[PDB]
Amino acid sequence: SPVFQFFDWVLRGTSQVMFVNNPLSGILIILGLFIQNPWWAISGCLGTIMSTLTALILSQDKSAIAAGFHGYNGVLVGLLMAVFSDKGDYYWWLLLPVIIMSMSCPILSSALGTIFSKWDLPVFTLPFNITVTLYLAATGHYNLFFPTTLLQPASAMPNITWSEVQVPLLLRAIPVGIGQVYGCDNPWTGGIFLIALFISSPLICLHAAIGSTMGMLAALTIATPFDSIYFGLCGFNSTLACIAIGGMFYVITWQTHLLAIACALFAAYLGAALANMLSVFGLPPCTWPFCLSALTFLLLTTNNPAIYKLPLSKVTYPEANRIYYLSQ
Amino acid sequence: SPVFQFFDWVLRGTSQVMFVNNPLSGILIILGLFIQNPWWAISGCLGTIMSTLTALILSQDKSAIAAGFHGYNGVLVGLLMAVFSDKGDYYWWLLLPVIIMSMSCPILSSALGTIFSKWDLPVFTLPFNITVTLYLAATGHYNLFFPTTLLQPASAMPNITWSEVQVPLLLRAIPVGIGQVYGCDNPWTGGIFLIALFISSPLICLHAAIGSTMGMLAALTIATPFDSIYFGLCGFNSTLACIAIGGMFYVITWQTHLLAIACALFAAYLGAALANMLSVFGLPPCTWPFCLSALTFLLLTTNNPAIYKLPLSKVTYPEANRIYYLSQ
Amino acid sequence: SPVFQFFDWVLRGTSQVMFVNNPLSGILIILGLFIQNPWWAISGCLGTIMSTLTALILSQDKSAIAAGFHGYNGVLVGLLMAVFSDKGDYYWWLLLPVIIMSMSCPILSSALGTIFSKWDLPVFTLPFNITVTLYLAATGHYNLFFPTTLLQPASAMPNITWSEVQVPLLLRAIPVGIGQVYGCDNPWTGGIFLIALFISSPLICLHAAIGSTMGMLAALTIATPFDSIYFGLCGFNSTLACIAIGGMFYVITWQTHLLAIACALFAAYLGAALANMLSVFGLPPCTWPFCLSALTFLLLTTNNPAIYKLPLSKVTYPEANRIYYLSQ
Ligand SMILES: CC(=O)Nc1ccc(NC(=O)c2ccc(C(C)=O)o2)cc1
Ligand SMILES: CC(=O)Nc1ccc(NC(=O)c2ccc(C(C)=O)o2)cc1
Ligand SMILES: CC(=O)Nc1ccc(NC(=O)c2ccc(C(C)=O)o2)cc1
Ligand SMILES: CC(=O)Nc1ccc(NC(=O)c2ccc(C(C)=O)o2)cc1
Ligand SMILES: CC(=O)Nc1ccc(NC(=O)c2ccc(C(C)=O)o2)cc1
Ligand SMILES: CC(=O)Nc1ccc(NC(=O)c2ccc(C(C)=O)o2)cc1
Repeated sequence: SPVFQFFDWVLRGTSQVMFVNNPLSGILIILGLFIQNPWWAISGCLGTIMSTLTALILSQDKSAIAAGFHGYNGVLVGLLMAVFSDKGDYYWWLLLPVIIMSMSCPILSSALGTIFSKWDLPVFTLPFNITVTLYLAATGHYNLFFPTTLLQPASAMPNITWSEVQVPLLLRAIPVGIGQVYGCDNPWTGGIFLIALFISSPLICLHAAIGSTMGMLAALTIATPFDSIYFGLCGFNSTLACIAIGGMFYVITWQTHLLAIACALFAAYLGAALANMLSVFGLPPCTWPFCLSALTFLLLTTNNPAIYKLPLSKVTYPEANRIYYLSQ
Repeated sequence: SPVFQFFDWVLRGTSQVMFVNNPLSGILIILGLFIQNPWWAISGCLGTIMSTLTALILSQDKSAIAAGFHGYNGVLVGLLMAVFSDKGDYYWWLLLPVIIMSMSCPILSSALGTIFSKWDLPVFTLPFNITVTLYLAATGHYNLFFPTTLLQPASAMPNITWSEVQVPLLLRAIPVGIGQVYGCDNPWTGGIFLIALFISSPLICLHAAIGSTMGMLAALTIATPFDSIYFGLCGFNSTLACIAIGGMFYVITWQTHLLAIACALFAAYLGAALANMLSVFGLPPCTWPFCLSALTFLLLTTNNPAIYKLPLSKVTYPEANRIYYLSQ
Repeated sequence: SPVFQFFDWVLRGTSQVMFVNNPLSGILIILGLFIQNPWWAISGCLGTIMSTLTALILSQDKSAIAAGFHGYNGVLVGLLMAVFSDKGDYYWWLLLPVIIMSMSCPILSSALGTIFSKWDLPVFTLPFNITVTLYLAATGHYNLFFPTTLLQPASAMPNITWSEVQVPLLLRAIPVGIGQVYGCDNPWTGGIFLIALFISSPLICLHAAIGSTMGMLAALTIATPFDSIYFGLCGFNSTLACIAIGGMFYVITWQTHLLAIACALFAAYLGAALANMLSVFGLPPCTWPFCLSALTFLLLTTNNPAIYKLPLSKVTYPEANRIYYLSQ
């Protein structure tokens, strides 16, 4: 049935946010979002629905829609409309900007796909980043219709007392970090995301956890305030980068594992940098550092035979990628 | 006569600002600029003269100069030197920065032409945007020689009373929007621009009017203050985008008409976004949103046979483009 | 001996900052840095050591390492860690960020090398600019570990009294300008840099001096405060641009000499522009204008046979380049 096929496409799209392609993973992600906030989940699901539908509308590639490569940007768009809204939860007028920007996502996903086709690089979350930055800059904190949360630059020296760091909460920053990929902050939605990643590919889960831990640790090395690390606002740019470089767009080897860790460090430090730069505009560093760091690590040309950049036409999940590479 | 040939080249250049190639259209545009401000028109005409002359100087392509593709950036440069100047009208020292930056325009127009040659995209107004942003950032509001008008970010919630909107002035925002392509604000110079566009291609006029109206309407959907919409500071990024996607760089079809309308919406919202971001630097969103939106709509790859991206070597005006396409 | 080979590679790397490839030039540059500040020189030398070492680590090209194209970014990174540090000289904890960012430089140098390979353009200092901007934005002035010097935008009209300009100091801005390529401010380290450039290629020295003078003069045309020009914060973006366009990446001709002067003007004005824009973030215009101006002048396509863009595989120094061109 066409309706069932479209629903399958929309679940897969949700999943593609943590680099997974599995309807069960998508349904678990939706369950976790319902655990966090029903309003956020409704906005995100509507966003991915509109993104996929307009992907079909503008005669896009059927395989890309069927694999969810046109619905992962929309779900994030809806979620961070619902996160960076000052009007409070269940503000139904916020759905209209979700409509417009979700329809706008595939246009960017195709234009940037044409730009990044020469060098064979994925668009990543760049269509989303552009769309949500456009929204949060066009509106800002001072609308009468769709205001946003006020983000301000640091103007005083932070007070960090290292003798009162909560190590248990610091370790809790790992599951919370895997859940800020969607902007959620509940530890249990993070655990649900871990399970959803594991049911598809265990190596994706391992890289996500190690990247979140590594983004935490990189945040502690520049005296980032403890409140953020606990929420994960430090961890997420690192999870996506680690999953990207570990086994998704390379072949998994120990050299590539170390390169993924290095990309996680670069993503964390670039997260701090872009969070301090984009804050003057009133904008958050919403998955820009992941995009830039993982693009600059995927463009790396090295003579090491172990670091092999897989063609984009043969990327499903790290285990299948590894088997494909040893087969050839 | 070489002098007459150069004058013909300079008139055509002026016209190329609203996507038209006709000396009569150029002379009508110059007449409209004289209606608005003799000082602004003098600065802009000198800017396009220098841009064309330095295009000949740096051994650029003869056809591009003869068709005005090297004088449209300069005229805008001169005009927005004369608009964003705090020293008042008839400040003769402002001509020297016009000299320098107009000479700088073709260099960018060729460099970005080489960058955008692989994907077959026009440079658009990017050489101008870079040049005028460079000027207005290098000087700013606090020089002793060439100060600029102070642009500040929003710091208070605007007071919009929808019961006192001037609908007649709101509809007047359409001709005013077609005149802010040159930075002018007189309704009658807008009407002169409409006539100049119509004498060449009626479809360009239709797309310009519909894009200005659409940029207006998109501005009203984010509670943009009424004073700006009336001036058109909302309308212009949409006119150029609509003319671009309607019949200039595509073949005119109903699908392409709807895509041009969508590009107009994207240009308007990106205009709001970049006007709120670039304001912190003290810079205006001078035709950046048109460039970005129309590039991201011209890079779109779709399977729909009706959306055909014309080769850049066969783009004159939408009617000729349509006849060329049906001929082949 | 491998140790001697690595030391030779590291000296050459230092030199490549002023577009020179000569171990004697490198040792003279290190001597000049020791004249300026032993702490800055230690940080910069450690930075280039780490950059070269990680270039070998990530299986990069042997010829590029042996010619120093992977150590020039690191030395600048270390130097401007030591310049933009608020903790004072001999703050040993600053070495760790130097480690991390110097290791990060070759990754960007390879990624951007792959991007700029299609159009045959050099990466320039872009890997460095990205790395140091990332550092100075991630930390800023308000850390507890690695604070930076506070940079603020202009908020009042500067008071310039042209009747009390120090012409001798103004002329001293030329050697000081050739020394701000490394962030040093001593006139004598500038003279040592002049000698180091001359021992390799006199034409590099001539272009550097003329570019520094031209950046000075371009700074005086926009009422730049006299204190900066004396330090050279105006001169350096122009020296590198002039050396780039004169004889390094083109064949030296009078037309190309004038084009190099024009690139110096563009670099100076873009230096002012980016110094006023990036200041709101708290960031300096650390060799961004040189990169952008010289890229936009190296992408220029002109019909003039005298302006010949040399293939990147045959660029050693302007005299050898000229002899190579006349040979073919
Ligand atoms: C020929 C070609 O480009 N194919 C191709 C294009 C794009 C992608 N991208 C992804 O799977 C993807 C994009 C973004 C993300 C995330 C989680 O950020 O994941 C795969 C294959
Ligand atoms: C002082 C300051 O900037 N705090 C601050 C730091 C980071 C962010 N960004 C996010 O929370 C965020 C959440 C989710 C995302 C996604 C899904 O891309 O991005 C906001 C505020
Ligand atoms: C081979 C090739 O690129 N030819 C080619 C290059 C550039 C253009 N551009 C234009 O006509 C143009 C540029 C900018 C604008 C406006 C009004 O913004 O209009 C056409 C043909
Ligand atoms: C608060 C605020 O930013 N107001 C504001 C909004 C928009 C502009 N931009 C322009 O007026 C403009 C005029 C003409 C152009 C062209 C020819 O590109 O660009 C200035 C100030
Ligand atoms: C095939 C190819 O790209 N070869 C190639 C690549 C890069 C360079 N770059 C340089 O020498 C260089 C880079 C940066 C600088 C400075 C002082 O900024 O100088 C030469 C040749
Ligand atoms: C008000 C203001 O911005 N002053 C200001 C102007 C310019 C700079 N930039 C530099 O000093 C600099 C030094 C060395 C470099 C290199 C090696 O790239 O870049 C800092 C402060």
